[PDB]
Amino acid sequence: SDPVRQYLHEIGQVPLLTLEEEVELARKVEEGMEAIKKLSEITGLDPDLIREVVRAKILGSARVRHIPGLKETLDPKTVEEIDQKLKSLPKEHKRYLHIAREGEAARQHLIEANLRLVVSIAKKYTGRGLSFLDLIQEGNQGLIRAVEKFEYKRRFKFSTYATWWIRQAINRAIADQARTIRIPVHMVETINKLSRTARQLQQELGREPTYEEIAEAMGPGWDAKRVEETLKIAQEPVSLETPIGDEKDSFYGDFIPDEHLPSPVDAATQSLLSEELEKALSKLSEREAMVLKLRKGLIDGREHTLEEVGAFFGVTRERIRQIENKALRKLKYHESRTRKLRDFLD
Amino acid sequence: EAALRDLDEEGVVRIGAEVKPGDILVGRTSFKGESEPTPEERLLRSIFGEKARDVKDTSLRVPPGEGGIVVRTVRLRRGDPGVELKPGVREVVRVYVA
Amino acid sequence: ETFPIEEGLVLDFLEYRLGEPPFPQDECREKDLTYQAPLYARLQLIHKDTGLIKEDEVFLGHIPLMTEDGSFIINGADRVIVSQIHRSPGV
Amino acid sequence: KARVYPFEDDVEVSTGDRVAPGDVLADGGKVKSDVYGRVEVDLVRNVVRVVESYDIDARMGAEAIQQLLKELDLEALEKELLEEMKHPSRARRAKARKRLEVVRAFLDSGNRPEWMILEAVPVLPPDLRPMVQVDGGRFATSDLNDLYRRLINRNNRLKKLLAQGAPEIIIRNEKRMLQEAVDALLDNGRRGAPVTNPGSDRPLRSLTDILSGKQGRFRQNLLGKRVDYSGRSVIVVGPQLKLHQCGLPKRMALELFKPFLLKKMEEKGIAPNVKAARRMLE
Amino acid sequence: GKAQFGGQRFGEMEVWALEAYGAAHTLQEMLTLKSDDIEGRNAAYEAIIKGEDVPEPSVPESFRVLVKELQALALDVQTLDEKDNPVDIFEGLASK
Amino acid sequence: DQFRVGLARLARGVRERMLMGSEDSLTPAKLVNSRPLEAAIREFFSRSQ
Amino acid sequence: KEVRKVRIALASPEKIRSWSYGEVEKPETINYRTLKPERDGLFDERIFGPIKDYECACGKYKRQRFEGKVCERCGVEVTKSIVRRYRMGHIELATPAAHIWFVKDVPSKIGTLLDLSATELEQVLYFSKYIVLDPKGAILNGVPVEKRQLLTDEEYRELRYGKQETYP
DNA sequence: TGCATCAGAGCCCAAAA
DNA sequence: TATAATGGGAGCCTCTGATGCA
Ligand SMILES: [Zn+2]
Repeated sequence: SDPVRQYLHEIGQVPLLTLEEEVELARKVEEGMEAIKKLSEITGLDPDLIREVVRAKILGSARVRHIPGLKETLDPKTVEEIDQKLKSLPKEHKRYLHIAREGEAARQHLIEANLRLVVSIAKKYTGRGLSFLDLIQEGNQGLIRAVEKFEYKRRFKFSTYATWWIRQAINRAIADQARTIRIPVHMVETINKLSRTARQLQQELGREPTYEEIAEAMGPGWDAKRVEETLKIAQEPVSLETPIGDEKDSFYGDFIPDEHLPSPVDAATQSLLSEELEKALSKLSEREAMVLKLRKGLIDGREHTLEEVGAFFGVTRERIRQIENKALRKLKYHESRTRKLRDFLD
Repeated sequence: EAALRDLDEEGVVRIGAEVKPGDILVGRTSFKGESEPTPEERLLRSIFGEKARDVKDTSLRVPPGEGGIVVRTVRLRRGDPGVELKPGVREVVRVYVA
Repeated sequence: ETFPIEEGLVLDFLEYRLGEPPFPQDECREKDLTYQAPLYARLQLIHKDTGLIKEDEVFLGHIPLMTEDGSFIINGADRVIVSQIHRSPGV
Repeated sequence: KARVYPFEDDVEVSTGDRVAPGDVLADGGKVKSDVYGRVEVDLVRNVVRVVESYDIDARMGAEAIQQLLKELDLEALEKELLEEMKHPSRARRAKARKRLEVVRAFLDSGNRPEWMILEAVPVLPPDLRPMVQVDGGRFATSDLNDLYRRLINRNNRLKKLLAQGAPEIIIRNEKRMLQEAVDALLDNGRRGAPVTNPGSDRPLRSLTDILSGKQGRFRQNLLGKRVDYSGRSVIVVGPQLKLHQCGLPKRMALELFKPFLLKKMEEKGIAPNVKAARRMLE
Repeated sequence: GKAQFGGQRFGEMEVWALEAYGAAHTLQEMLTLKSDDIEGRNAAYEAIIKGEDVPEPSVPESFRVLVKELQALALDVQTLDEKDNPVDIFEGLASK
Repeated sequence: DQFRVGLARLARGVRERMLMGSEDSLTPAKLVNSRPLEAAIREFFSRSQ
Repeated sequence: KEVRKVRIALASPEKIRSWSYGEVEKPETINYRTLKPERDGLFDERIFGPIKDYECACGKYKRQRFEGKVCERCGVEVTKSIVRRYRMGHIELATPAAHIWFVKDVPSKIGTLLDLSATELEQVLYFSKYIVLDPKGAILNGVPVEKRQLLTDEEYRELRYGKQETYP
């Protein structure tokens, strides 16, 4: 009933490794990867493609899926085909298949046996914007990375290497997923630096620092303007569903007008303007109404240069400017006489 | 100029002025939305021969039913002694109407 | 109640002090400021293994001050903290 | 628990293969398996172990449930339940009835039971969960975006863990996390702890919350609405009124009828046209 | 609210009053031209400033919101005519 | 009461910092983060009922 | 035509995909610098429609009478912005997920069809217990495994992986 | 089979903020 | 990218109907 408690119980069913067991699994994993490289040489087949086939057979029929990197769609037909090329190897070659198979198995066990380590690291990162289980899963992701890169020859225990990768994975997740507006990981680093810096400055100064004081503390390149710009980018949005006083009766979003959809008055006004504009353009020639529409964008919305408008009507860049001026002149004359367009000037 | 009569050089309504609904308290301009020059407005502006301004009138006005005598104005910019505003805010003006 | 904070590192509480307000009451209302005092706490860090003692007065932030008439100024606005009736602890 | 099959020559299986009694193991068919099990190929001991175990298909989650839902012939289950409707026991007849009513519901309607399990999750149009810049240039956004974000993150992580062949513990934790994430989006708080934004106790508002309740879509915006051409003021007694009359303040009436007043201002010369009339009223 | 230049809330109980009076067109105005019917409210303003009578209303936008919110819940909501053929209240905009 | 809550939270950060840091160079200023405390009081005064 | 009836029915995964104008592949919302929507994110203009009327995202096709064009560069249809209230997206789950209404609304509809209690349906959906599709001749404690039987983790592993043991 | 136990369902309007 | 590190942490009313029990 409690998703954390459940996961913790499952984690506790895989016994921790002895130093011997730990070294053995790590050793088998390293040997298996070397075998996959070797099997690549023999066959002339993609090392990654081979690895997925080996891994497919260990995990079982349960998990079979397309892999983004594989050039061929990976389905039981192809893994049987490729597995049969592997089962066609001579005894001294076919043994590398057995090595690879046993490698994947040990990889699985090594990961499963270190899962409690991730939990003990992840529990320390709560409250930074990721849920506990989310932190556990990203931490687990780092543990997988760690198992593939671990070099057992160095005689260091596994926990030593994993912890680096697990910490790295959790910190990347927090930087990547914690914000509704996503921020580049490096920019988050600068923001966090500014926080630490400002908090230090407030601890010596007995008050919150100004923008200028932070710029000093940040070193060269930083002025007060830049501290302010950085804080602006770092602002997180607020919920439209934020309650507003009263009781449980109103939402913050209910007080926000909609500026996009026109109000009845605004919509009406813009429509009437288009129709009155067309009325005046029908009093011109077809060519001089099109010239104006093309120059001011009442077509595509962009204002064409004289060279482009001239090229569409076949005239000189000076000519299209001229027919525009008599168009505006005829237009200007009709306006002082008929007073149609006066009210739209606001 | 009738509309701006009671605003000082800086755009703030003068102390002692009587303000009625619709009157400008603080004049303010905002840069037009990036869509802004509608093609309809481009042709209209062209007819009267007035370039469409880059900024729009966002001035603070007296709401319906309110108004009175201006008894105070407070103006706070960024970069003046003693004042630091929330990030992004250049200046804040407060007008007290009695 | 909170101190001492144990593990061989142990942090113990000595005493706290409240400074004077950075701005007077009227000024806070003008500037949308909270009328408040800086709070500091004298703490001594002890290493139970080594015996090493580093002692310092750390700044804990500000605490809002009540005016003479029993109210507060919080972000420039005057506020009242209403007493709350409830069931007394006991058996 | 394994059978030991020593081999002199090459072995035809490999570690991880599953095997039934009689399958050829090594040495061109000479040695074969006596039991059901999982093949473990020992190159040191020069023996093929087969660990006794079955090819059983057993699953967890909505994937298992979806299969069982697909494997329903509703006509057949109707027959079974019809036979049950004759049983002497009062409780027995009742239980077959409740079941039979859901079955018949699906039968008449044309809905397949497996649709109660989601594969593609719909995404609401953005303007109904907006991200808007408020007055200060600050952003205000609907809770649904965070609920969707949780879902997408966990789904993508699930895709990655699957492609990299993580152990079942990792995949199971991830899958159960994925179900909970869909749950929060559709009806948050229904099962388990309500998902909240960080540093707030406020449950995020899910689709179910939007639809239902006093503040929900039906009662707030559908069976009732805020309206135009409306006003409010303090009431005062009007003894001089005839029964069909009320006193209406002129300033109220000018706003409520404003469009009508603009047109009438055009008939009379008070303004050149409707646009100028409105500008005069500002 | 007055500060937003708001309209008055015509709530559940107010609709009942209009229902008990049998004022179907008055009520329909409240539900459409005077609220969230976008085409309707736009058309009504233009008609009033032109001296024409207000036009027949269209679908209230908050019903469309309700439909899309039910689609987000994996429920298919279909408007039908008397022949049980689908009627499209989005006028082709949401269908490929 | 709100002060006490913020103080308990501040202690969590302190205890957590007394492990991951340097066992040699640590002051009380490096060990104590007051943000949890400031927030509890700021929360009470601004948003309490 | 006049609306005389409103039907409500379940939606297939196929139908949910037929509504959808695109898959939302990223938790991103809008870009922190440009404030424009992130491609493939929740606000993406390539999926739900243009933010501005008859204007594509990059602004190659900016005017009317181009209704229906989809800009090759930015991928956005030139149409009315009102469509961002209408067009649905979708997320393709890597594993099916139950719609909680059909799980937690008692008596459960899924549970009722399959003769599964509230506890049993919980245990399968939330990964507490296995359910058997094909026993393939399994036996546990002397009795054959029957289809639609619930197995614990310990029970499944003994069946699936065997009962090996290590003694220190 | 008839009784108990628990999970889930509701709990005034408008106004204001 | 390498000393070793391996299982979390918290809490404040009535009716109706299904579910689990002699
Ligand atoms: Zn484009």
